[PDB]
Amino acid sequence: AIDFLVNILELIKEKQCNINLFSAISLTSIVYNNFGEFLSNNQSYSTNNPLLKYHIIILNDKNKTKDVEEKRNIFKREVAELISRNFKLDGEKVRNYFDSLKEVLKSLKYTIVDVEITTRTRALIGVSTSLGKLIFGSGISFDPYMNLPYIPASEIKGIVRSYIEGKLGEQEAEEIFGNEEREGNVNFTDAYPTRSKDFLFVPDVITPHYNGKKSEADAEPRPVIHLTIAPKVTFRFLIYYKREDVGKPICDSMPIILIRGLGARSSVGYSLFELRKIEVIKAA
Amino acid sequence: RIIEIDSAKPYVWVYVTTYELLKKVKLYLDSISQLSNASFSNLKNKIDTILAKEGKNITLDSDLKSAILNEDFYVELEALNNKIPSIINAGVPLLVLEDSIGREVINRSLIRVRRIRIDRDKKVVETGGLWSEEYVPMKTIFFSVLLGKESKESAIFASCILRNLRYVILGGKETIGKGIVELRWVKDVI
Amino acid sequence: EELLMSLKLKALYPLTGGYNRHSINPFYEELVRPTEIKGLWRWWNRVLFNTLAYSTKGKLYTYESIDRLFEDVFGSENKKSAVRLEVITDEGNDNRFELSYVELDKVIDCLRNYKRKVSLDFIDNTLIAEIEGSTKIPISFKSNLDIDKIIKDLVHNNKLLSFELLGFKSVEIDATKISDKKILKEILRDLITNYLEYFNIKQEVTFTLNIYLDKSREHKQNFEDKLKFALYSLLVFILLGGIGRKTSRGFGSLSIIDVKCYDNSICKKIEDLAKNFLKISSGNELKSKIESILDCIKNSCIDTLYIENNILSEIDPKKNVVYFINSDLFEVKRINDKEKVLANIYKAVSSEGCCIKSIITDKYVRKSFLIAFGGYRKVEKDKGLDIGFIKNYLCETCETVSSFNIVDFLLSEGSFMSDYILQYEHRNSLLRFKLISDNSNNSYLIGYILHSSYFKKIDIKYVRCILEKLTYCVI
Amino acid sequence: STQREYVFIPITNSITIDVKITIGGSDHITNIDERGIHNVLVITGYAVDEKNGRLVPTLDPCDYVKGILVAGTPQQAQSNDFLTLKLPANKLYLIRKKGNISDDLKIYIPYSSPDARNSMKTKPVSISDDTIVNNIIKEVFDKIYNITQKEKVKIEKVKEDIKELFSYYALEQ
Amino acid sequence: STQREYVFIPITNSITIDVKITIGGSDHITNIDERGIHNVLVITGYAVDEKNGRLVPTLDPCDYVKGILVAGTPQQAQSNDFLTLKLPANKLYLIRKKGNISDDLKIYIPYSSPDARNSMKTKPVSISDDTIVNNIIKEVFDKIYNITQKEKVKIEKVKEDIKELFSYYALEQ
Amino acid sequence: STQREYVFIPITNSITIDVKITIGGSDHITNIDERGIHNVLVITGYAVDEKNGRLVPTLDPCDYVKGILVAGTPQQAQSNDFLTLKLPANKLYLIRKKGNISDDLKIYIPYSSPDARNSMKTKPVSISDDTIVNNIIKEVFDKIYNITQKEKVKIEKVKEDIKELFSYYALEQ
Amino acid sequence: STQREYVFIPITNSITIDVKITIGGSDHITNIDERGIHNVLVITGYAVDEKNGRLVPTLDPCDYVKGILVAGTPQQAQSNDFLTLKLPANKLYLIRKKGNISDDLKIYIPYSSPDARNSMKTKPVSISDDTIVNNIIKEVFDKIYNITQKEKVKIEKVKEDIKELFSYYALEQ
Amino acid sequence: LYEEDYKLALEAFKKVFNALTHYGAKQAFRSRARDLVEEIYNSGFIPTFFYIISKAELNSDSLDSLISLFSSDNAILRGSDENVSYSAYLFIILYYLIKRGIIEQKFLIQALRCEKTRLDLIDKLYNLAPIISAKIRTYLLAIKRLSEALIEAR
Amino acid sequence: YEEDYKLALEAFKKVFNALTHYGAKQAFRSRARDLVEEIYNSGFIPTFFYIISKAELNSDSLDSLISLFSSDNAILRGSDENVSYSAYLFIILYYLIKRGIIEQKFLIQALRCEKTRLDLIDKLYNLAPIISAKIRTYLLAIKRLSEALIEAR
Repeated sequence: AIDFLVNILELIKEKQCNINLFSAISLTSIVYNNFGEFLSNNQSYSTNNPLLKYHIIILNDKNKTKDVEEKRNIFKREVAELISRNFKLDGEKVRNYFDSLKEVLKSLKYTIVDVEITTRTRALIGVSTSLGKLIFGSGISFDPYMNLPYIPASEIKGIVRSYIEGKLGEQEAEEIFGNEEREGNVNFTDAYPTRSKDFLFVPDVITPHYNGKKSEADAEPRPVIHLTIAPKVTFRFLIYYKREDVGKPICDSMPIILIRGLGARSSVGYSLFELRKIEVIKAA
Repeated sequence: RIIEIDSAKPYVWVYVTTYELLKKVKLYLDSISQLSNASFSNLKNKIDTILAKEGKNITLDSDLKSAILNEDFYVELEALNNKIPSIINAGVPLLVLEDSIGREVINRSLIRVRRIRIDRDKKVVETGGLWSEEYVPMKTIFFSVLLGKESKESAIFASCILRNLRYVILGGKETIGKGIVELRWVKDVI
Repeated sequence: EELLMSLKLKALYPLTGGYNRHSINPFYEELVRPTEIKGLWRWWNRVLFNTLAYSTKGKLYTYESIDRLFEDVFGSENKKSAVRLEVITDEGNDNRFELSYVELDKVIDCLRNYKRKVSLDFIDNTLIAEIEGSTKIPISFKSNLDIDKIIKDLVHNNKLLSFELLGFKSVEIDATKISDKKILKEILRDLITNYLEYFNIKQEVTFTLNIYLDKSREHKQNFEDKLKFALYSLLVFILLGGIGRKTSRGFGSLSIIDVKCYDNSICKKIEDLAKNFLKISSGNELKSKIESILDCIKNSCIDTLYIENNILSEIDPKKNVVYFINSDLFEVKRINDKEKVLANIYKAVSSEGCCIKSIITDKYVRKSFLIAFGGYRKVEKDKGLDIGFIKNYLCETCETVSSFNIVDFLLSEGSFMSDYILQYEHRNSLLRFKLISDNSNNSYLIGYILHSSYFKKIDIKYVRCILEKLTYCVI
Repeated sequence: STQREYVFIPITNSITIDVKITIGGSDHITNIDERGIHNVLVITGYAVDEKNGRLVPTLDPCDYVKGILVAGTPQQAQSNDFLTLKLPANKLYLIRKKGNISDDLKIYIPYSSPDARNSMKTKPVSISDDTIVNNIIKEVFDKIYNITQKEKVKIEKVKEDIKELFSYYALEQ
Repeated sequence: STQREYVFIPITNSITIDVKITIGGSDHITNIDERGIHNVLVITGYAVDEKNGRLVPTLDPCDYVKGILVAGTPQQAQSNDFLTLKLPANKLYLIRKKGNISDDLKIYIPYSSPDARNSMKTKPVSISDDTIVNNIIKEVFDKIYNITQKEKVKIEKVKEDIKELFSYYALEQ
Repeated sequence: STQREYVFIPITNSITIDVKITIGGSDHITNIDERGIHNVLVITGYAVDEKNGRLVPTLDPCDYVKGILVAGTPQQAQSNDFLTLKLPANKLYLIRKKGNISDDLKIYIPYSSPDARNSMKTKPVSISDDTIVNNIIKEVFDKIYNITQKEKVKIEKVKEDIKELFSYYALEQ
Repeated sequence: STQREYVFIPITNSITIDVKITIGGSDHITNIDERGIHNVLVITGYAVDEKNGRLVPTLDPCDYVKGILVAGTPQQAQSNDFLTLKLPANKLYLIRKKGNISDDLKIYIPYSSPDARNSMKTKPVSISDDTIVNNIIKEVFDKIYNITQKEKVKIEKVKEDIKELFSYYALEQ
Repeated sequence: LYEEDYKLALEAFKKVFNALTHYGAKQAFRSRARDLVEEIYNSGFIPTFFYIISKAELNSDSLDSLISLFSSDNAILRGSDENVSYSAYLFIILYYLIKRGIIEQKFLIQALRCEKTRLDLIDKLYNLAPIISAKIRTYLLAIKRLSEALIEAR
Repeated sequence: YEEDYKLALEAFKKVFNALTHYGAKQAFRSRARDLVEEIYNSGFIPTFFYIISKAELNSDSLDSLISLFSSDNAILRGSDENVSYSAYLFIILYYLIKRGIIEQKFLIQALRCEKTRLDLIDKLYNLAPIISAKIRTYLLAIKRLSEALIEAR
């Protein structure tokens, strides 16, 4: 129904941790991409939608097309700030999930290594994923059932494995993580955010001027508003294994791999983390 | 994934079924009640209490009237007073949909996590090293039957093994944390 | 994989930008962006490389070919960067912008049932929300940040700041149709946030720019040479540019507070060159240091090795435009007070400025000079001043008095470069002002003019002391 | 110059007379500013000896001792016990970084020769039982950081991480 | 009993004369059997002092040194510098373990005081320049393992994993 | 330039003193790696001439000889009973081969004149009566291969290998 | 302006003295640098005339004559028999392309009359005969690209290039 | 008269491929083909559909070349590479909706230019949601194959 | 009496010689072992789209193919994957030229001009139910030959 559309922003503003952010962003992308038409007296004639402010504001009296373009850029920035402010973190479901999972794995006689890691700068994980991809052009690796961004276990294991290669040779790398003729001795889980000081997502921008440009006559900025993960957001994840002599490298690698990036565009200091905690719970 | 309004409790996701899946579960139960001295009349009675409504979307435990499922499908529900509480323990609602609308919902209700492989030399993604995978969301419920033939070992099995069997690892991607599963034994769930 | 070299740096009146185009937003403050440092380092690297390749082979290369050439240190979509930037600000903790309360609802009454523009002005130490429909009300707020009453009048006096502030200063409300106090209140609340955030200008930002080098990129073909040139260019960037907005007008001007090299075999020839700036007694000393570091590359540095590779591509002088440094233009002075200098840059670079008005007369050349050296300028084909005069002075042929002649500027046959010099809105300024400081209070002023490929045998002799007189007047 | 003393944070009480400088200068790496602690430091491959606590060296990458960094010389009892070293301020794995680095520091860590007499196996330790947390908040976090009770009433805010942050390893034989 | 000693493998080799024992028993920990060098030890938080080579205690976990274990007693003038531990072969951060160990042993590692009057600026070092590879093959891997060049010709295995496994961090100054 | 000489294996010692250079270079093609002989060459169309045993050149593709390929130079006084070839490591018919060759190799084979009087009727010969390979190992796999009496007592593996892998075709006169 | 000339490359080496303009202009379309020939032209439908090979137009899309396109004009004593045309450099079949083209060009195609007096039935033939590739890298490559045997020396690649790239359908009638 | 998803994909790709004169526009449409199908799964069909209609920037004159593409095989999509690639993929999808009779060409065109009908189109799309997503990803997979085949990797 | 095994032998001679690098041979062997089951389950037209999409049909590779139809001295050049997929495409087209399913002049004239590879695929589409029945044994033969004459990675 068009009513869910015209009320999705009120919904975001009023539920804020209990909407499905994935579907919410995907449905407000329809509003974003039909802006010029949702404004032609299709405000639902209510006074709660954030769309009503774009009927008062006059940005270009002379041409209504440029007018709507500017209003739409304002709307994009406004949506990013809306998601950032309203959608915040409750890590209680995540703490319950990880604790129950630790119990399950202890039953299965695994050697568990609970790891928490606080993001030091604004992070960017899964920037080519699909969350906002239809509004911002960027994404965030995001669980639509935990309703929370996360770090894929494949990605953590990949960074750890490349570090162990660089440090100990691909032979021992494969000896820990397996090759196409063996299997990995160490298992990883996704990393979900358990606690944050404040805002979960925060807006940012990138503005390529001379990327893909021949000369200074090509130069024109192209701003890209997008959402990133706020700093001081803690991500918990586990590592479990059976083979005991797999503990040494892993718990040795973890403190270091975090200093360097753990996400996207870390060559400009974005996705840096800090080892907040480790708990090895050996199987006896 | 659901976007509901006009409803008191807020839900980020809901359980979804079709009548085709329920018919298949009922068929399983009927078959194995004929072929064995077993009859799970409680489960069967709940299932066909639901199946009575076949032909219209319903909600077992909620006040959902409208909703958008998987941001694509706008369904109008209408409740039923059955409230299967032991399979859906956490008070999540449970929508049972017309089989033509519910196929789409169920099929876009999976997760396609797209992975890559990094070229360690240049540290960019290898050429041709990029793929997708479907996972089924966590907390998904599958129904299955374990049958046994009269033997001395089958008793020992059904009494000791199948009573201490609670968690297993199903499928692949075990080292991504992608296999863990809990078995429920309707013998003590319904 | 290994910390290459640290840098303690200092930036004065940085005008960094974020998504809201300000250094502070309701979520964080970011006075220095490592992405901007990376992009500006790349820009300066390309400028420096063209300076090199032109001071030997007289050639110029497209930015694509150069970026493809250096993509072993700077990375591209085919390779991850070999250098990793990490900016660390001291006392750069988690602050943000909170606007605790704004006493609206009286500005709203004079708004309803009308279509009124609402300008704001912040002078008088209080915020007064003017209304185009001839009404003025003062607003009372209490915000997170405290505008220090020096920044206020700084913005008031600096005619450049007060201009780019026009875009954060007003809205045009239309309350004729249904217009309730809540959405009007939110409109004006966000207007007030936008205005107030413009004043997060903190002079003297200090930060540590660490740089890590991935040792995995061993000597592939010419890695040590490319990397040493990149570090040369990073130093030249710290010594000729700033970060943020209006760097070509003094703001963001960087300065070296300390330098520490950790891989001697690489940065040993740059750590000394940087110590060569931790103390500067007089101006000509600094000018000498600058010319030393600049020439040190053109002949003294490694060689013309990869300039003889088949990865580069000559520019088309009529469809491409690049810049490159010209050592002949490096005017230096001494400041003794920075804000006044930043304020007078306007008189320097404005067509009716009483520091270039008195260096250029008959005014057409004046326009011409700016339109060739002072970035983009809105020209009008409506009142004769465009007719011929600028059109004749930028023309490469057709007369011999204009000390500047654009390569492909034709009379009435304007094909590309006319549509770029007079129509392209995002054209940098070739005439740039930087404010340097040693660890004492010796504040100088590098003036310089970047050399552009779209000039046809510029008269270096003329501007060399036109630029000198300009530096004279602003100081 | 600038020298630092590594006051590890165990649940032992044998750390009373452990500094020859209370503050002395105006530069502590570990801080508290209305949010919690900062620049907590971790040294891997070391297990304390809480029975007269000293950093004993094991070669295990999975040990770790976490503590605070203060400035000064050891006691007037030194030159045989502490493993002093001069590090270029980038060899420091500082948890909860807030500031910058002096680019070189002198660190003293209360070190004990391993005493190769027994299999030096170890065991992890978490700081619980707020009683010991309470007494250490007086022992160190009022004796070093007298900034407590001057502004900081949110000691329970700090006590929270004290009960959480300073896990470590000890031989416990 | 059973006691080992860790001879480290950095690119500069004063490695000949360091220990008195060269037998220990019929076995050592590090081996070379038909698959390459096995049971190599990795020691983090340390760096080498190649100028009269020894290990240096550091705090940066990003540093490490890798070398082999042969049974010896170092030049019997110690209990002063050369460290000695007794670890139960589980905290041993070993690599390529093929056969388990007595789990109660004594490691002797060439140690040195930090010499804290200058910074510790380390640097990662790998191995190349096959003269270096070969002179190591002949300078130690025969000093213990007469098995080379007489019992086997597989040396390409050791010729490749020397450049693979053994990478370390040095003081270089 | 690495130069290799082929040496056959008959049931009778026509190989007493024929080669005089054993190692010369750095490696060996014909190996013994936990599995017996390796990189054995088979030359097709060249029978054996046991009486002054050399590879009489027949024109029968069904005749073949297998043998060792040692790194050495024959007698330094050849060109009277030898054929010589330089081959790019791919023309070579290696069986049970292990390590790639360096794409450049001169081969010296025992050659004999065709002697176009006695009709070439060659028959297959299969090595047996392990006393035969008993003399072989001491005359071949011990003179050129000190890997025995140093590495293994598992001579029986390569012994049954010689019995099994090595037949040939002999001119029977 | 810019005008080029097409050159057959069959085994019938009529390429010795058959065209006049060596280079004249700045570029032949065919280029060679360390990566074989580039931008080879293909003409389909036609056939070669092995006795002084000239393109007899068969009307069979299966018949093709691959050749090279160099700068010039034919022998200055022709063009009553040759074919010449002006097509915009995007309307011509170009293989192994290296760069872009001048977007128009005149091309002189060696074209015999169809000799339509006795039937034309083609037989496809490749390149073979190392003598022939050698004489072709002599005749046509060395004058047109003197770079052959001075700077680009790896005529290994450019010879196998013509051994695999250039084929054609020949009349053989 | 019923064409299968591969035959329909081939018939659509024919017209698009012809209408893209510049080769940069082709090479951009190839990447559109490769990524928009996974996005259509991940975000649903209606969100991505309007994503495409906006990234096309129909320009009210390029809309007319698109409109003619249904009728005249002498049409030519004009505009920037990124705009023309998206308007080509929009033609792809509109063609599936029309040739399958899911929606009418008249309604699609009116909703595409006139803005009052754009929202009626949103409604009509939500009604027909299970009709579309059932068998469209096969058509778009065929299109992705044909694109990666007949167009060169940039 | 089975002449599809004969035709398969000829095609395998051609491709086995037209691949220089051994990795290209091994990649072809894998394509052979997999695409036959694919063409059985999913059908001919889906599998054909798959192959031709992973083949990189530029005018260079297509030239190497068009020559391979007659050369005996042609070479398939490119990456192991591209050349394996193009070799299998040649396998299939070679079956179609023989057995008169597609006129060889048409196949060549279409492989040359890009404006006609679409018409090639249209004809392939019209014929698909015939091809999918006939080519089964040919492809099983090619599978057996591949897993016999080539080794594994």
